[PDB]
Amino acid sequence: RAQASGEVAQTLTQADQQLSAQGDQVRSGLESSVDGLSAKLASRILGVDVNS
Amino acid sequence: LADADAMHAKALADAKAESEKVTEEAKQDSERIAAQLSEQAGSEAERIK
Repeated sequence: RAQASGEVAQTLTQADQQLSAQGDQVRSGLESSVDGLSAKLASRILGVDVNS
Repeated sequence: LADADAMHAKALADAKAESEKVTEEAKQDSERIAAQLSEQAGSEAERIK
């Protein structure tokens, strides 16, 4: 059980590192997309399709 | 006295037989305990996984 706990902690830290890298490198990808979301939200609130 | 010596021998023989039998039973019990302990350890390890 001690060995299992140690290896579980190891895999946990490696998974955490890879997940942090994934989030960091996907934030940039979605940075370009969020413009569309903002524009569409503005269009909905204004009642007209605001292009900007 | 002759009967007492014969009974001594017979009781000693039965005693050694009983000792061997209980030793074998204890060995089987220890084997079962070790097997189930190992199985429980494996179950705990997979639960941790």
